[PDB]
Amino acid sequence: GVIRSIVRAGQAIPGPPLGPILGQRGVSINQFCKEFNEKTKDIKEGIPLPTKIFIKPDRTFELKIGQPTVSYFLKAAAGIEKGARHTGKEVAGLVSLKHVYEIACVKAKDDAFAMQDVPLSSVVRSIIGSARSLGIRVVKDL
Amino acid sequence: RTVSFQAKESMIRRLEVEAENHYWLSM
Amino acid sequence: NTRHIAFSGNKWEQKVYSSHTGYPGGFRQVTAAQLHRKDPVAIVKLAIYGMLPKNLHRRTMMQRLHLFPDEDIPEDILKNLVEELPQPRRVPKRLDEYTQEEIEAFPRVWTP
Amino acid sequence: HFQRQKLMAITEYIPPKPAINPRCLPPPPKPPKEESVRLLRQDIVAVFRDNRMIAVCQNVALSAEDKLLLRHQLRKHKIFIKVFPSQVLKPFLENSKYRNLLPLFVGHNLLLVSEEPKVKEMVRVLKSVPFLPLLGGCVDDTILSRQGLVDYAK
Amino acid sequence: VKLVRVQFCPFEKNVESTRTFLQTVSSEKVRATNLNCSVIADVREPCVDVLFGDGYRLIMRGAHLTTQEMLSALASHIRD
Amino acid sequence: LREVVKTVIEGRITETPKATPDPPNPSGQCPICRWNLKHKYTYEDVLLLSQFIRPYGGMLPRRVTGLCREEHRKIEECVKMAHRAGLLPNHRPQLPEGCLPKDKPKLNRYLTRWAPKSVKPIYKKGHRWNKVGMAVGSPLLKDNVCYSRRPLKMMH
Amino acid sequence: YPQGYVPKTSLSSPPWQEVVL
Amino acid sequence: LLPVPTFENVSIPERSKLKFVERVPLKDIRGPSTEATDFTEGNFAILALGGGYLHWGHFEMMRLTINRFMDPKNMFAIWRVPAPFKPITRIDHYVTPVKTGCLVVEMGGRCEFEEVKGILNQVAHKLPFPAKAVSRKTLERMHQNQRERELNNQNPWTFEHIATANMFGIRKFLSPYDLTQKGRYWGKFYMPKRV
RNA sequence: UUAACCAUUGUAGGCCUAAAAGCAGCCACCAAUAAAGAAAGCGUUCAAGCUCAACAUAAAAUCAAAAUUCCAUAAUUUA
Ligand code: FES
Repeated sequence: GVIRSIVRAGQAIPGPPLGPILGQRGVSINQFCKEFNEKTKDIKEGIPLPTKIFIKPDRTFELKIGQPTVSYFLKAAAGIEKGARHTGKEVAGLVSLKHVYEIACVKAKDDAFAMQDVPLSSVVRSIIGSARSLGIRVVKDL
Repeated sequence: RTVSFQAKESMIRRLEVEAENHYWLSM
Repeated sequence: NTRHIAFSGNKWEQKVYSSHTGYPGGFRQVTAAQLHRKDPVAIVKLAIYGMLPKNLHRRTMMQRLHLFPDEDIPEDILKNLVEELPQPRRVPKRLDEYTQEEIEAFPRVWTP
Repeated sequence: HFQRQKLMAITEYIPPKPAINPRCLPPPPKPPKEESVRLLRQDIVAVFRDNRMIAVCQNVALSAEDKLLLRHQLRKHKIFIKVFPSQVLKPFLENSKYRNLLPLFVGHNLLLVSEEPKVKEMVRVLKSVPFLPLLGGCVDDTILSRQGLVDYAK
Repeated sequence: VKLVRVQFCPFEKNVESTRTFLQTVSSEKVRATNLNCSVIADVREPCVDVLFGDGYRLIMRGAHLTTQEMLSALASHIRD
Repeated sequence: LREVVKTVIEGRITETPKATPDPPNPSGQCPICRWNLKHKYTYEDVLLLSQFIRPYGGMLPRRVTGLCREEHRKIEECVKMAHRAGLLPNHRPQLPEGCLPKDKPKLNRYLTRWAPKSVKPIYKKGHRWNKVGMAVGSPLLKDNVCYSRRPLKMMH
Repeated sequence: YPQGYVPKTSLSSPPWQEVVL
Repeated sequence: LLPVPTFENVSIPERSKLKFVERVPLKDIRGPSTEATDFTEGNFAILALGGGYLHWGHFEMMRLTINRFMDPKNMFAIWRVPAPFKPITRIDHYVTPVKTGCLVVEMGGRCEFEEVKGILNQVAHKLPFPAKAVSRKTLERMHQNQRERELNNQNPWTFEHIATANMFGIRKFLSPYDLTQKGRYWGKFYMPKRV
């Protein structure tokens, strides 16, 4: 069973958001954190990571992780930790072309998140759309 | 009180007769 | 052959006969099917009685009426009998009643 | 009153009766066909014209993600997994280079479209999934069997 | 059902019923349900053979049998 | 028409009876339209009805017959009337394994719109203007040709 | 079947019977 | 496929909600509707099929129900009738007389008829008179159907010819208003199927 | 319009929310793919998770005729 979470690598035992939710199906919580901690060492600590854990009926762990979220990076790039109430029109940061493109080039390395499209148009739309989801406007130049 | 079939026909015939009276009063 | 009469539609289950003895709790309502089960000839007699004129002569006419549930008849009645009357309703034929020649004549409208 | 009611009944509207009911009507003409779907024609036309030989294999209950992975796998084989809704596939022959390949494209089946006669790469794709059945390969856009495909491929 | 064998000739006249029946058997959900089954498809009239451990072998030809008849017959057998 | 013989089984496609050639009205969308029989059949016309019924009295699928829905409802209603009247001795319901009839007498009925099982008795008949009506015939057959001076009394 | 042919049924033919003078 | 319809041109007034109706202020309802028979702003409304008396509770039922369910972003509502003024002695309540064919409430905005059919029908059922939810397209179809039935009538004798010609002295047993109704309106009720 | 089938991936996207991920609130409202609603009803310690819309494969086509005891009998077609 696929369970998607965005928990940060820095903390390997968030508690309710992972521990019992994975535990409810029936798993070893300690085992989950140890492998997540293994991911934490490889990756920078304190940055959210999408996970695609599959909880099979055999009570086994199939942990798959990818690049850190561009959404949080856009929030960090805009210097925003907690956004506006709505964020539909509220904006606190503007991102230019060069910053947008640089991250996209590195982004196209994971078998997950469908980062295999030859054209970069697909890549930009997700981050552009992600910025729309966040309180960020992606202006061409400022 | 639903109208009998015979009653409807009888009035129609009389109406036609009065129509003939109208034509002969038209000249 | 009053036992073998046929009722159109659902008259068997829908027609109810109501009679009152005249004493307390004397009201009786019986369905046509129940009445036939109790007596096959009762239904035929009741219908004729109602159709007959509501006069003193009706009772005398009922005496002259003879109702037999089945084909059995006394021999003397047959000697008294002068003529038989054609059945009012033509009986539709069943699948078996249809002749083999008729089946051949009838066309097959569609092919499965 | 009863008398007024009599007038209403006579004045009641009388509807005319059609000669033949719509279901039991004689065969009437129908409007000319219109191609809505037209976009999908261009995509399939390009891929089939580009690729002379097409290997037609029935699609097992595969996942969308795997198809992209298999699409990349064929890129190693120099083949492309380009597929589109099959309800527009049948009219492809109506408006395309050929009109006679309809029987080959029957049902829902994976199409391996290759422009080059790299037999080994095509055979390797067959080796990827044995349970998946390969209907055949129309080498040089000529109808052929799976066994014939190998024989001609040799 | 330990094994299910489906054989049909696509190049020659191929019956839709047997081909459609193959799709139902070759499904991610159907295969998981009858996990014991080993799915083998023969591609080259069509003959479908299913082998059971108890020795019951059921052979179905789709030339004059629809997929529903095979599915109906197979479904009862799987329950056992 | 396919029949299956039965494990190893074999299905044989057998010859099906063909419709008589030269319909009176060729090009009719439905067979009734083809044969000009729209308003000339009744429940007593078992010969036509039997062709569209299962061997045990079940209704055949409309798609196989190809007739329009209007005739489908009319034909089904006519067949229903025949069954309740005991006019289909060879299409009687199949007894599943070993069941036998209750052996009680069957009342002779015809022109039965609804099943006698589910019809309640009418205790209160009513007066002249409050009389209750007893359904006779079916609404689906209103359009049938009538040879009487006045329309037939559906409610008795 | 010839044109204008109607198989005899309950409703195909009138209840009255034609006569020839 | 074909392009989807759009309601961009539609403009929603600021006063989306319905205004309050006062509790308190002879053939008013025995005739055909002469006012509010045409759609003014919205494409949907409620059409009176009978002559009824609308008390304050009915107005609140229309006002409260419409306001709670309507979307100010895409919907607006207006009042097509005055407040109750006719007293009902026990005075228990006051009512607004309505004539057959009067539009009582009109709603518009960026919405489809099907969206408002359920609410309008519920309001119509709660109304004191028979009523039917109507729209610009549906209302025209009713008139088009009304015209078609009238045009193709096969009756040799018509109500107007007999009434205007005083055949059988029918006018002795008919009211003066009946000539205008032409059999389509009886008392305070209107017969839609009378053609 | 309404009958069969299926549901991948960005992203638990920002919001006081412990946490709310389509689905507590709250947002604006894009992408890839052949086909995915930044979600339609469900589920909700929160989520996992049920389906509807997706794509493929189905097939259709303007309203009727309360307390004494039931109360004519009946009846669908010969002009
Ligand atoms: S008679 Fe033609 S469709 Fe029924």
